[PDB]
Amino acid sequence: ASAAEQVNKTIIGIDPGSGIMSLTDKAMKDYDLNDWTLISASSAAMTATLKKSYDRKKPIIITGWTPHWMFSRYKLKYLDDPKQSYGSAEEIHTITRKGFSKEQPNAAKLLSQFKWTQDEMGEIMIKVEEGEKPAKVAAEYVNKHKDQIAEWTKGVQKVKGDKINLAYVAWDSEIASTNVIGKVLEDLGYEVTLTQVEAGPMWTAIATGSADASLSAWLPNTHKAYAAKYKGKYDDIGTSMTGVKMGLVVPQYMKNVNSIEDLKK
Ligand SMILES: C[As+](C)(C)CC(=O)[O-]
Repeated sequence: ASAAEQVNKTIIGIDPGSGIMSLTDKAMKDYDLNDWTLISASSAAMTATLKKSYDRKKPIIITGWTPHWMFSRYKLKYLDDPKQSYGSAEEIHTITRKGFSKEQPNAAKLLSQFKWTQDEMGEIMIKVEEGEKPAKVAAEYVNKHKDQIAEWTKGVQKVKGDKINLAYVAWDSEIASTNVIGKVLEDLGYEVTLTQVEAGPMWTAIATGSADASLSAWLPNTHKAYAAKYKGKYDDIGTSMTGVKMGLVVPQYMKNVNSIEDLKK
């Protein structure tokens, strides 16, 4: 039976303002999936549905990305994207309000040097998903990764309670990044605020300056329209991760579903 029959031509998505959802809308146009439906939801509802479907070995298609804990807990695959609708060579960037590195060159320089791998981010995501509190897990991380933190803080000095406001979107990945770097800041002496906001407001907050920095930029593909819209109005000072991926994801037990093209059948 055909992917469209298996899932009733429905794809499970996340928050409507995210670029993955925008990129999935493009792919549906690109591959002529014109009678298909994309359900808007959220990160937590998407994985709850995946879990419910997977536990019953029922077919599902989700808007998925890596780094994500769901790939270590379940056997998943990306559908081949021959048209490259989701693009290529995606990274995760560290952005700030414009001229933030002129005010607090010490904080900027740290953010600039923050980087890490998928497996590493995953250590945090797994525990957070298991119900542990992200500040607590972030503490465990920074102790356990002594050699790494040192790399981040090469040339970085303590402080006297200097305020820094980190905006972030509650994707599982960005929860981890923000909390980890959150900790490394609070140890350096900063008074740290974390402001949760949705995807567009996150960018609007950096570009207007209602927040200082964010670890939540996925570039150049995922957040292309937000970057374009606010070109000139923020600084891009870091790449925390490369090789990251986004697209349509299915459980491996859907053996006959392997490409977005299979959804046309
Ligand atoms: C690939 As994610 C859900 C971490 C970022 C976005 O805007 O879609």
